[PDB]
Amino acid sequence: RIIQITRGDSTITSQDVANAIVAYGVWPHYLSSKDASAIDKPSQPDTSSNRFYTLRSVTWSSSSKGWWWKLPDALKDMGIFGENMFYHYLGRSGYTIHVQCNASKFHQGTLIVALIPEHQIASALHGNVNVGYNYTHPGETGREVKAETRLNPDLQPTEEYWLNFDGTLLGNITIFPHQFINLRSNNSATIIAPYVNAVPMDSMRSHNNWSLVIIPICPLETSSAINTIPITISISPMCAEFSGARAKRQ
Amino acid sequence: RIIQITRGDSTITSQDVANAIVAYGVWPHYLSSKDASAIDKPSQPDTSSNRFYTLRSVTWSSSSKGWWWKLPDALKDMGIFGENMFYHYLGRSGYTIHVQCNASKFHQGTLIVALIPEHQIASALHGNVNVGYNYTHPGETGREVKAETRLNPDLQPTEEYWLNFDGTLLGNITIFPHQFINLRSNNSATIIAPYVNAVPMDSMRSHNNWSLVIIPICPLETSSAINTIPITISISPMCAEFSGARAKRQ
Amino acid sequence: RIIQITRGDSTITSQDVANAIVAYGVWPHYLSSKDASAIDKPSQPDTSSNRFYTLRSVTWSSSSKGWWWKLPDALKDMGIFGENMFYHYLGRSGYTIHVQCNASKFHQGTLIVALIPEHQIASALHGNVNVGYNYTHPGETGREVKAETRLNPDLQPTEEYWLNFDGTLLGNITIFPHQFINLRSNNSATIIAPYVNAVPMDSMRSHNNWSLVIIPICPLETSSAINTIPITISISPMCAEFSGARAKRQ
Amino acid sequence: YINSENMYSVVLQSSINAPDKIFSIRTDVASQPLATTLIGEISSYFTHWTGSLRFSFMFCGTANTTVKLLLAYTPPGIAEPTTRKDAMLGTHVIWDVGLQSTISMVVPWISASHYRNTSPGRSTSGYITCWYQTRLVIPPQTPPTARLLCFVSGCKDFCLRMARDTNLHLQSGAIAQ
Amino acid sequence: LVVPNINSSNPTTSNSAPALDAAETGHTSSVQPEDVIETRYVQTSQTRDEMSLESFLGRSGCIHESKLEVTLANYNKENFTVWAINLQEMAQIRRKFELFTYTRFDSEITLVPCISALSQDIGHITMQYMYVPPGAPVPNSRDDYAWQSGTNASVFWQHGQAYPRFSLPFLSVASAYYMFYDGYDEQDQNYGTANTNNMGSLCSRIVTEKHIHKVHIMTRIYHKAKHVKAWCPRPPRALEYTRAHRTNFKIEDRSIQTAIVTRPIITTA
Amino acid sequence: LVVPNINSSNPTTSNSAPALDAAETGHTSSVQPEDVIETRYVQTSQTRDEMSLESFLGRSGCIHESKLEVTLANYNKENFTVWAINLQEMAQIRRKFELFTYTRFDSEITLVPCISALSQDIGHITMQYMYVPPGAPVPNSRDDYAWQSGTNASVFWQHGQAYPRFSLPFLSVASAYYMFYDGYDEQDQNYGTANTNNMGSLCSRIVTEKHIHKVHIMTRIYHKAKHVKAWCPRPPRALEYTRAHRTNFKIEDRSIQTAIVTRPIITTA
Amino acid sequence: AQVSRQNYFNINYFKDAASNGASKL
Amino acid sequence: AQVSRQNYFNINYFKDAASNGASKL
Repeated sequence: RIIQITRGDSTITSQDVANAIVAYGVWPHYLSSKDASAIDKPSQPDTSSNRFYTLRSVTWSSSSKGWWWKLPDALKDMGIFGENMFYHYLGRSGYTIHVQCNASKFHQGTLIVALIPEHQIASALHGNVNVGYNYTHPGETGREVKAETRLNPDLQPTEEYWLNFDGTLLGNITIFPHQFINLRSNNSATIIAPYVNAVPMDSMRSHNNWSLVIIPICPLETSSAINTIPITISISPMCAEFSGARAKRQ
Repeated sequence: RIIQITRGDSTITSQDVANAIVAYGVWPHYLSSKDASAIDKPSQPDTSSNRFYTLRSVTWSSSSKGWWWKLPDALKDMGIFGENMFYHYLGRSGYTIHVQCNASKFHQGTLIVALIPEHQIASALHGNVNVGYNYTHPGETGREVKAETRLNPDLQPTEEYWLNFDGTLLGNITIFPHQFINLRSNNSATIIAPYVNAVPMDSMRSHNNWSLVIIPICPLETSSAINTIPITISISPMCAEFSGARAKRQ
Repeated sequence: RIIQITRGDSTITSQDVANAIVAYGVWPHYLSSKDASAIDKPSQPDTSSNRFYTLRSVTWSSSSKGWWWKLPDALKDMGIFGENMFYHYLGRSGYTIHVQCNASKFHQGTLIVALIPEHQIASALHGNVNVGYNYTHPGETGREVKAETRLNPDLQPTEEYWLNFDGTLLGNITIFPHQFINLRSNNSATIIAPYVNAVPMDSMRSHNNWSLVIIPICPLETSSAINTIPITISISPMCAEFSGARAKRQ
Repeated sequence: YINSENMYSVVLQSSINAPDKIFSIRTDVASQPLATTLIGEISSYFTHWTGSLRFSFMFCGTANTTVKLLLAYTPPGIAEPTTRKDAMLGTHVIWDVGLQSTISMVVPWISASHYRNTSPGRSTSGYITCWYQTRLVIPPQTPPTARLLCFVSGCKDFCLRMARDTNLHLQSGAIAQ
Repeated sequence: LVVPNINSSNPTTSNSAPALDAAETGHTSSVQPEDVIETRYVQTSQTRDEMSLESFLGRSGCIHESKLEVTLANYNKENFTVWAINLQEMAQIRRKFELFTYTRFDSEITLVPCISALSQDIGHITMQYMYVPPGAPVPNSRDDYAWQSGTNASVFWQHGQAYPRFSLPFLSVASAYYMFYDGYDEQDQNYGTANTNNMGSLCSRIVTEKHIHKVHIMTRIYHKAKHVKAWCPRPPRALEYTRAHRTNFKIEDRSIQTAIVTRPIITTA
Repeated sequence: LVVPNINSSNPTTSNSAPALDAAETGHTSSVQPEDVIETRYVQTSQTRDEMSLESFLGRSGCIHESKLEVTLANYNKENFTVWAINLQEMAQIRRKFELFTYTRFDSEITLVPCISALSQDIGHITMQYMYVPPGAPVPNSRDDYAWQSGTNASVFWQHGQAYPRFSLPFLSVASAYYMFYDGYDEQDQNYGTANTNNMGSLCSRIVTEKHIHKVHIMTRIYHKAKHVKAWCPRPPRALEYTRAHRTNFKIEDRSIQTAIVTRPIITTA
Repeated sequence: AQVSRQNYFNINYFKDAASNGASKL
Repeated sequence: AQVSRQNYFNINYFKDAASNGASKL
């Protein structure tokens, strides 16, 4: 159960992992002349951006409740990817994602990781409300789930993780392409996806065409004084493309 | 007019009988791969249970009114057959049945024997009532018909034999596979049947997939001091099968 | 070092075991027309009894001394197998046996398991004595070995495990088909055997045609507060057959 | 556990020398809790079902830890078992918790009729039942605990009929906008 | 499907003679009419096709009676009905099927909706029906969300519209409908068809909103079995029905006056 | 489209065994039923065709409720309605589509117009509908010139006429309808389907001129998706709806009582 | 083809076969 | 041609193909 990974300039491994299911079996690819909408020959940064980038350390505990991100927004700051995104009205990209989560032989607990589509998050508050841009687009900073006092609550998404933050049951979440970090089974987990939309390419900053969720399905523990472990995620964009070049987006 | 019979380990004869009509002409057989519902390779006790077993002596008189049984329940105590039935959620079996009823050349009277299907017995009492399990499932002890004082009458079946205990006319009962014990015609009578249901196999203890009726159509008499004769019935199950093994049923 | 096992309806595995030696290499089979004594076509319950059944939990400690069973008596209560045995004067069957004995990576100790033939147990007391039926036939309840006060001692077998309870040296016991539960080597152990006798089939309840022994050759220990581990054994009969059907044996 | 992840999970007790029952469930596809699974909901959208169900189970405890466990099925017309040996008479699997993560096993289709009704009223399909085949053994100073997660899906055998507007969900009044 | 012709039969006698038999065999008696009549040859040539099952079952009849009043005071609550689907409460149809162990068929279903005025007019009226298979959420109210029907067979009628109909295929989880059953649901109550014959229910409900006309709606519902098959005939019902699923016939404060009629002496026709 | 048959499976054990797996892979678990049952061969031969998308989506259901009162005092002004086209406010249909990322279909559309009398009669009545695609001039008045419809799909019903229907082809500017969306119209409000799902509106209006009968008109509007296609399944809605476009579910002064029901102990079925 | 008992051609047109509800002998 | 699952011929007649709204598998 060993893998190595190589994209654009950068490489990844686990020597205790079971291979990704490729999302729907479709290995990532560029747009087709048969399906395209945009007229130009689009921007292929290739190796300089279909390469890995990784998020700030989250860390977790038995008390922890969940984390997620929305893409491409979660990668808006990833140099070439980030600006090439911000300077175009449109683009498209798939992703290779690996989540890094080693423990000792002496830990238990499990996370589910789900790649998830439009994942249209429900409000925290009841009634005539909807989610505000700052929170739907948390950037690489992401949304960890917490017990208390998130301001502007009327525009906040719900914290209700076991309702998938949208009023659907968890545990059926395995309907999406998914994996488990299980500390016995593996030390890491991986998933890869092509581009997807109802449209052949999309307004990157305006719509998170993919999203990624990680949930503490089983509580972290060990008897060791190292009561907590970080998690980090690395992503490479795939076949990344951009079209309608103009100024940098604000 | 002579026969011998041999099933599983045990043998039967009459030298004053006319052969059974096979029920609908279908000689008994196991389930088919073309028709089956249950997934396992099912339990074939074969010789150790597709063999004869026989009921306690009933006895009859000019005053007697009728007797019947419901199958497989009437055979729940027949060793291998009985337990193999009770330990499975499902099974199926046909039957060979012979009724033993010799008299002298100097007796008259006649019984009709009818094999009968689901034979859904009517209540004794009027109104919002139905038959209780203890009585639908009399075991090998069976239901003789009597004039008086059967307790729990609200849950008892009717005693009304000439209404076939269901509000249908007797004498049309020859619609089913049937024979007569007629003391001139024969000294015994016989019938054989395959399995039957709307289903390819059935919940044995929960549903009497076959039933057997014997009725004093003409009163027993002789001038001899032997004013009464026993009747007994022997049955072998046929192609008997059982599926969904678990604990013994209560 | 991984196996899966499937008999009659039920399945078993270990993912830390070394395969059974088949006893004398003879894979189990039905009787032959060339060798048989009994005249009937015998009872083949097949899937409904050549399937697994398992014994009550024993548990062991550094202080523990041994356990054994005698077959078929140890399985007299295994539904279909048990009654089909009790209702026939004769039968025959081989067995597949697996013993379940997982510990942590942090335990030591070892058991020898020996399948053993007629294993004719010696008395506890000296002189003109022999073993009483209640003890030779302990049923599924089996014989654990204990330090004290077993009543009717004159009819008890000896407790002397290292003398194989018959006045033969242990450690030569590997003459029989055998395995070790060694907590480093494996988490479970397995053995399978055909039928055997001087006779082509045998009086099941009257003679334990096979027997099974498990002995604490090396004392159980761990530093963990879980100072003891259960053992359990599961058995499927093999090619099981029965002949001379009559009433249930007492 | 309901308002949380924990209703998907069960906790095991390495402290216990016993053979006894860990859990049990029905098997009728639109019964609680199974109805709440996505196969459950799809079955709840339907009136007839057929074919055998896949079930799967991960030993979510500490990697250093060992056990073997009994997962068993009860063919109905009978009470849900009360000894491990009862379940051993049912169709069952004993889990060799090897390096590999998961045991997976099937309730065989043993309906009298080729289909069964998706929701029972006064009716039954049988039971899942779970037992300590060995005791669970952690090595010393491991957490005195373990977790198990349980999965189901349709086998290749599985099918449905009589699509019906599902039991599972209710609308009261007007859906506001 | 036809009878054969009948041949001429020669007047004869012989040691061979089939007129004698053993009815006790169970087999039908000495079969042949030419045996005891010196017949002329006749083209007996009358078809049995009206006697076919796709004829005798295959004529429609009424099944049930969906009578309703349009309540005003809570129009939104009350104005719907539900009926447990069975062939067991209209005698003629019942007796067609109370003739076998089991039967299988596809079903013409036909609706005869009728509006009766308790007021000077009826206006336009529209009416819903739904097949409620078991474990569909049963409508509780004339305003229940259960009137939405994404997959349930629901159908509409209104004043001046022709009679609705649909083809319903053979439904059972088993091969054929139980006409009778000999046991229980596994914990031992509801003996007989009340176990096996859980088809669920038909339903109806006024679709027009609250309006001033006090009215009764009555639907007579009809069915014909076609593409029929049937299984082991069983004797006809001798006496009045009583209890739908149950074969009960001993009625309260009553006696068993069957279809048989007595005569003064058996030597008088 | 059918399941395979199931073979006979020999009773065996071996070092090879597939019953174990890593569900953590994301792949579905050890697939095969013959692995742990010594089966007989069975003609497992039950079609999945009712389970097809052109079945499950491809049954009609109600969508919306066009209730109107005929106002007298300005008959010419008020007596029309407009509704924003969505599949998001009748739960059953909503839950069919709230099962995917995207779906595409052609649409049977069916109209169930109903007249309810608040007066002694209704007389003849005729009613207009119009599909108002966005940027058509929305009718403001029952007398608006916008009732003229040179190219808008407008259609008529009247008392005693059969139920109107039309086929509407798949509409979207994109390949498929968004069942969900993860962002905004480009200046960042209306998060989710309220961005993408601008189909415009249906409309209705009484066509008969001013008349004495106080009446309510109610149209139940129905649709079935056929020639369907669907895109990446997603988990079913667990709880009551709340806010059409928005996935909101935490209702005011209420708690999250899902379809899951509790029991006293997990060792009791 | 034509009707075997008869002198004319007529055949099914409604969609799903069970829905016909009219059988030969 | 005739219906593949079946024993009869029936085919479209309404004008524009999308408007049919009834598909094979």
